[PDB]
Amino acid sequence: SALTQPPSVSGAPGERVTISCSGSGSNFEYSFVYWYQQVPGMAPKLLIYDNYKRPSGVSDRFSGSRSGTSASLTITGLQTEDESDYYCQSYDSSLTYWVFGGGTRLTV
Amino acid sequence: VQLVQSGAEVKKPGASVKVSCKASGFTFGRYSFTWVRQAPGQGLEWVGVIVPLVGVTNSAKKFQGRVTITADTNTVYMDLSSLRSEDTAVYYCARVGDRFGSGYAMDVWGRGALVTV
Amino acid sequence: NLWVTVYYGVPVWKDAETTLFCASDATHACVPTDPNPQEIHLENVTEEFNMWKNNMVEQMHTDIISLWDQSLKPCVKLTPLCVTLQCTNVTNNITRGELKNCSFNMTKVYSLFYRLDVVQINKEYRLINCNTSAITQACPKVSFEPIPIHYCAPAGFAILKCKDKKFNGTGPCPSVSTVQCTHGIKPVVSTQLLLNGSLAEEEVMIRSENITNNAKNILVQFNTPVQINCTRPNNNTRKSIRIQAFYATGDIIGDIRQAHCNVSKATWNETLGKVVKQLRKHNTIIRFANSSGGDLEVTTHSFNCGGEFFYCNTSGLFNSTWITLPCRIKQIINMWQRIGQAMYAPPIQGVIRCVSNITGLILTRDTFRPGGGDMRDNWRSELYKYKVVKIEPLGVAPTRCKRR
Amino acid sequence: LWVTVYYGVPVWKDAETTLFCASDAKAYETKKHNVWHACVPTDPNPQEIHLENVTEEFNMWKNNMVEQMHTDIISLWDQSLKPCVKLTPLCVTLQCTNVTNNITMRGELKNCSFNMTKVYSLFYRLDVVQINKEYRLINCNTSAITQACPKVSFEPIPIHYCAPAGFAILKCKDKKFNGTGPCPSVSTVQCTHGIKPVVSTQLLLNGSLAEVMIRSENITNNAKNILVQFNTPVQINCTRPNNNTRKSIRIQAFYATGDIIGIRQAHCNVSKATWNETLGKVVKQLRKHFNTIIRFANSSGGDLEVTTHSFNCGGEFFYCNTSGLFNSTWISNSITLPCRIKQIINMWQRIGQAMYAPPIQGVIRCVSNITGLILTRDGSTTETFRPGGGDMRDNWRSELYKYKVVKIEPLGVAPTRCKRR
Amino acid sequence: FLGAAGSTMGAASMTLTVQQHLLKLTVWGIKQLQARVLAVERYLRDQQLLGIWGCSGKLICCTNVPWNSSWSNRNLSEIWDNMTWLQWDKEISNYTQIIYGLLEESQNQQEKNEQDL
Amino acid sequence: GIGAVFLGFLGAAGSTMGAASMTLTVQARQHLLKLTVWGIKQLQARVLAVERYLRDQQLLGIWGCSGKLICCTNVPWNSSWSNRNLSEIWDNMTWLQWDKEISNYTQIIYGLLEESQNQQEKNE
Amino acid sequence: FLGAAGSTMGAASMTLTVQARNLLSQHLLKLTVWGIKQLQARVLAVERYLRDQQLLGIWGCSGKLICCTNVPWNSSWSNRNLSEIWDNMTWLQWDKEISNYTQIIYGLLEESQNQQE
Ligand SMILES: *[C@@H]1O[C@H](CO)[C@@H](O[C@@H]2O[C@H](CO)[C@@H](O[C@@H]3O[C@H](CO)[C@@H](O)[C@H](O)[C@@H]3O)[C@H](O)[C@H]2NC(C)=O)[C@H](O)[C@H]1NC(C)=O
Ligand SMILES: *[C@@H]1O[C@H](CO)[C@@H](O[C@@H]2O[C@H](CO)[C@@H](O[C@@H]3O[C@H](CO)[C@@H](O)[C@H](O)[C@@H]3O)[C@H](O)[C@H]2NC(C)=O)[C@H](O)[C@H]1NC(C)=O
Ligand SMILES: *[C@@H]1O[C@H](CO)[C@@H](O[C@@H]2O[C@H](CO)[C@@H](O[C@@H]3O[C@H](CO)[C@@H](O)[C@H](O)[C@@H]3O)[C@H](O)[C@H]2NC(C)=O)[C@H](O)[C@H]1NC(C)=O
Ligand SMILES: *[C@@H]1O[C@H](CO)[C@@H](O[C@@H]2O[C@H](CO)[C@@H](O)[C@H](O)[C@H]2NC(C)=O)[C@H](O)[C@H]1NC(C)=O
Ligand SMILES: *[C@@H]1O[C@H](CO)[C@@H](O)[C@H](O)[C@H]1NC(C)=O
Ligand SMILES: *[C@@H]1O[C@H](CO)[C@@H](O)[C@H](O)[C@H]1NC(C)=O
Ligand SMILES: *[C@@H]1O[C@H](CO)[C@@H](O)[C@H](O)[C@H]1NC(C)=O
Repeated sequence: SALTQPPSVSGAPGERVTISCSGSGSNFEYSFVYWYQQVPGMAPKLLIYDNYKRPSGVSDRFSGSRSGTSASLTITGLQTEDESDYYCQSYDSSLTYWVFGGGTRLTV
Repeated sequence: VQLVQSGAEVKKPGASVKVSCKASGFTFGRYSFTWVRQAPGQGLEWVGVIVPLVGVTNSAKKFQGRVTITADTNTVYMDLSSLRSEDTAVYYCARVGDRFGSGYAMDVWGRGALVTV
Repeated sequence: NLWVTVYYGVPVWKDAETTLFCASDATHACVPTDPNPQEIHLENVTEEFNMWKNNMVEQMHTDIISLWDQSLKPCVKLTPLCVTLQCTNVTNNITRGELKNCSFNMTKVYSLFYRLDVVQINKEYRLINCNTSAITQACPKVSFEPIPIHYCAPAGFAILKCKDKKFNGTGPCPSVSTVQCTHGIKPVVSTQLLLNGSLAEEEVMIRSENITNNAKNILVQFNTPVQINCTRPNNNTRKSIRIQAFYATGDIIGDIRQAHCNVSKATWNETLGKVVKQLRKHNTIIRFANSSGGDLEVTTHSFNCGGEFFYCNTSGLFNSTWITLPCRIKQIINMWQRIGQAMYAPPIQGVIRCVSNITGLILTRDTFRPGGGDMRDNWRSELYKYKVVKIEPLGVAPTRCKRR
Repeated sequence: LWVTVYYGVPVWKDAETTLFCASDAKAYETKKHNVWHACVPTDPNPQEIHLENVTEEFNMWKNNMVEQMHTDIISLWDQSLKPCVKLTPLCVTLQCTNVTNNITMRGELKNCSFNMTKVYSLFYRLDVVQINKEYRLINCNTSAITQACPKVSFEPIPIHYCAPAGFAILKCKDKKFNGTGPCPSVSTVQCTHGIKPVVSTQLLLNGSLAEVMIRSENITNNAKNILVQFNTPVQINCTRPNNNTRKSIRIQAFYATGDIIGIRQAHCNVSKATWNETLGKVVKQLRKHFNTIIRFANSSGGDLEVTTHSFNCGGEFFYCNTSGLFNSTWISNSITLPCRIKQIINMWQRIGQAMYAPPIQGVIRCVSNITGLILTRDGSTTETFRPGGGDMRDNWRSELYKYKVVKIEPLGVAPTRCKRR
Repeated sequence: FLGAAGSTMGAASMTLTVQQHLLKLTVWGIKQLQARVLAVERYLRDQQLLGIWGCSGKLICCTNVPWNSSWSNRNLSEIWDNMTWLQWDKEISNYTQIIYGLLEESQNQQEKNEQDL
Repeated sequence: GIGAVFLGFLGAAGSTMGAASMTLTVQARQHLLKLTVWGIKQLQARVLAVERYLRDQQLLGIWGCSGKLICCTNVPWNSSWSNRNLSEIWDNMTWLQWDKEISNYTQIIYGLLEESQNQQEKNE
Repeated sequence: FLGAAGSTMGAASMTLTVQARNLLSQHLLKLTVWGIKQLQARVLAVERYLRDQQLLGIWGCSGKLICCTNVPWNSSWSNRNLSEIWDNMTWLQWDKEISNYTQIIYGLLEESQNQQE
């Protein structure tokens, strides 16, 4: 499969930003989408697994959402810390292949 | 627990790269390991996956037979052959799934080893 | 002055982790049930009774995964089946062109495979994942029927149990009693619909980690049983293929349809009204969508029954904004959301019809859409009122005494 | 001053307590028929608490585990013969014939035929005696023979030994320890190592491995048997190259040996070089107690359980020469052994009582470890060490040479400079 | 002893001083037997503990080590009178090891003074 | 379990009697059917050990020691039993050495303890 | 175990220890059920003994056989000559003479130890 992200979305602090996760393929109706954050130059961390859940040590501000074939990662209470890149992937359970999104840069 | 990882290297076109990830603090048990890489200034692109329990391997299918991932019992080894200029990137490895083998979200990440050609 | 005095004989306790039994009435590590379980009620007692940080659920999930894998390793590994599979579509009857008659050059035999166990390749086609998955088949002797399994405590551990039918998950409930042997628990794998389980009597009961969060699921047992009359209307045939003889499907008997389910429309709509009455407790309208996507196992109501693996999307139901479902089945399956290992589910001849229960529901806010996808949540309903406890008869307290 | 009591100080006193068997989970699970009774599995938690500045006078020729653990085998083995069927009416005037379809054997087998209530059977020259073509079993009348059930087998199963609470086992770990006298390293363990109920004469098959050690109640005495444990094992493979045919006769059901499929005598083999090397190590260790002249002569004589090398191999009991391994003379500066097969055997030198080995089908092959030797000093030219053995006790003493059972009395007294009120 | 749970320590102190069908029977007979033994053994370990403190099965014992205010303390009356004390341990729970040390030290010094005198 | 306690009392055998003293206070702190049978012998041994610990406790009970470990009693130690000074008797000997010399007089000492306690309570 | 049961009270006072240490006093299933009865018996002996021991424990004895107290005997529980008590008043009949007062004695003993504490 394949999926495409908008290359950059920006906003002022305190806003509610929504980074889209398009590129939805025919099989993308299945194949859970996750969400990864990386501080540029650092090891990417996990944010959301199985389209809405949140690990224990991850800020409650982030949240997940699935909309039809597309997906969306919702942020509230934007801070200066959110200056990083967010990549979304999907586990194509048919051919057993993770496919990663292009890359979104959230700029304050 | 953490994924201790090898240091940087400098390889030539068509050379052989073999990076390492040692399971620090836990055994293989039922977890599965994936290898992802990042071209500097580009988004992550998948490379491979291994399941030490049953020896299952895979790839991104644009590494057609170039990549093999091995599990030794303690560490995991993935090798590159027939390098080109597009294969320079930081090659992360990560742990897939919690105990019980469930899940597919790779969350524990090694610091990231760099190979350049 | 205020001097300490030890008070042996104290009736205090401090809950702790432990290993528990696997007592049933009929799965080899089991022991038979206790004759006369004693439920000693306790008067005027309260304690912070939790059900989401419970330590028995994670024990129970570890047990089921083991019990699953223990009775599955010795079988005809489907590794020989890893070869190009010749196949053709079936038009003997259409009343739905999913099935495909596949022929294989074998140490030349034919078989029928569903579309969900054949992958698109690039004409002639191949199974979903065998070159990159160690498939396995199930012994015909074993039955996937859900056998009740009690959990009893070992020596020294006293299992408490909450009784207040108005029990909001966590939080105290001053009705606890020592229930050394637990009540019947049925390990049944299901998604979006807890088939068999308990039901609140007073009214629909809503319990979750923390409602305000939209990440944590919604686990609900409402009041009373709704049935789900659902069948497999296909007289299918099993004929052995010796390779160590994995089962397949040679052909079917005449008519073909889809595994329709029945839900008793009036009852289901009635129950949700009580449900939405409680959902509004914590004026804005409450609308049930039918999930979003991600995996048949999750998107649909992937419920085992009759020794077969059903995957049936609730798109039919949960379509209300304030029956009959085309429930396809898949041959191959990877249980427990696993990576790698996958089963085969050998076929069973004839038809199979089965109906028990829809006692519980799993919802995920955005209450709205349903999806559970994590069989750990299923067992957190049956074990909602049991926390193993280790008794500690010592005690210390200050007193106006001086000893010597 | 006065005396004070201290409940808990370590104290020992040699005593005899009834121990209990110990086994393993998977090992117990693998118990088809009764190849050998349910036994307690022991948790693999070897305490092995190594004591420091400790010394207890071990002993092996007055140990009470040997007399104990040997008795356990007798009672267990008696139960192995209880549920099976007596062969009391089986013997009758036979019509055996020296039929030799093939010759390796040399006419050892006989085509016996009995007018049962008229079927033929095969029996070696050992299990049948001529009478006056009329013959009969060696001892049926004026005797008692009970055939083992065909389902059961006779393969050894490892057994651990654990004492009850209040009794602790002292295990000697010194590398150089002839059996008697003090042992420096005295490790206290509750459950001993994997004792093996190996049933064998002078050649100790597949037991614990030792330098080669020489152990004797009294060397000056010729009477006591000399145990020698090998440091390095010597492989022994021994085969029965004949496919046995088992015919069931409804008399209860006797199991006669039918005609063999296609006839080669059973035979054992030993690597001559490795045997020669080990024997030199033996003779070099013997000379420590003695330059001198050492000669080996084969078993002098006696019963068929001692004159030869008796051992068990896959539910079949073999009697083989050892003249091919004990014929040498040594100064300061592969081998094949002919065998015989017996089905009526009276192990443990019991009169009247004996068991009939049920036939085992096919060619029988087994491999084991030659780890121990039993030698008998003859009665000042040279000291010829003939192979003796005999008494079944010794084969236990090669394993239980390093264990004793002691009673602990935590109570104790001492004259301390202290007084009560 | 378990029935008395849910009462104040003034109330608890007084109450303290007074204080195949065959196959089912044979297996759960052992477990009932198994529990009985762990009742006795757990009792002895406590008796051993009360031994070194200077009580040895006196139930309502006493000791000559004061109750420092560093431990969770209030007016003694309320602790006796109205506070259910199954929850009292939850107050003194992370302090329960060091206090035993003071109980341990108190007897050792007490006997040493007795030994000298 | 009590089973490990006994050879726990045996953990430090070669140590000095003084050394054992403090360590003593530190020391004061069809597969179903086959599973049924093993349950007996595993349980049967343990309850037997309990009787062993009670019997010693009861024996300690008759003497003026209740249930304490490092007990003392006011019965004089006559020089007839192993006349030797108190200095060395606690450092350069071992318990195994000590009782072996005493093992000729264990019973008389125990008997000597019985009336020593006995007279104390009557005229108390 | 009883020994000289009907002997003089003085006689029993000497032999209270009772010689010291002597004072304590299908096939698979058929063999198993016999074991349960055996083990159930032995533990029943121990449980009864400890309860008696603890019963002494509440009093100022804790397992000292003969044990003086601080409770003065009231001259109302059918008292007679002190000599006759240890001359002909045998133990068994001495029980029947007391009978009801044992509960009084048990209650009386309890408070004296506590007020001591
Ligand atoms: C149940 O879920 C709700 C929401 O999902 C949780 O409430 C959230 O609690 C956090 C922590 O207090 C709040 O974050 C805070 O926001 C303030 C904004 O001024 C900021 O100053 C703090 O530093 C912190 O970031 C969050 O706003 C709040 N959200 C809501 C809707 O109340 C609640 O804690 C959860 N309960 C449990 C037991 O997990
Ligand atoms: C090991 O065995 C040897 C014999 O092979 C034992 O030596 C024997 O010791 C006994 C005494 O215990 C001797 O009996 C006495 O001999 C003297 C003359 O030496 C005689 O005057 C007495 O009337 C009595 O017969 C015996 O002769 C002697 N034999 C030899 C050949 O030395 C040795 O004591 C044994 N040691 C062990 C480990 O027990
Ligand atoms: C042990 O070694 C000895 C010699 O080192 C072997 O002695 C041989 O024993 C056989 C027994 O069958 C003798 O054969 C018989 O001899 C008698 C003599 O009259 C004869 O009447 C019989 O018909 C039969 O031939 C053989 O002669 C003898 N060797 C010599 C040189 O005389 C012995 O076999 C070895 N094995 C055992 C188990 O003893
Ligand atoms: C045990 O072995 C010995 C020799 O290894 C056998 O004795 C031989 O017997 C024959 C019979 O006449 C003699 O001709 C040989 O000379 C003997 N051997 C030697 C070396 O002298 C003996 O037969 C074997 N045992 C049995 C039971 O057969
Ligand atoms: C199986 O996978 C291996 C390794 O990627 C590949 O070389 C081979 O072509 C595959 N075979 C099939 C039948 O897909
Ligand atoms: C819900 O219903 C829609 C059709 O309205 C269907 O396409 C979808 O697969 C169903 N399930 C999910 C997970 O949305
Ligand atoms: C007993 O058997 C022997 C042969 O072993 C035979 O000679 C004898 O006549 C039989 N009868 C007796 C005496 O029991």
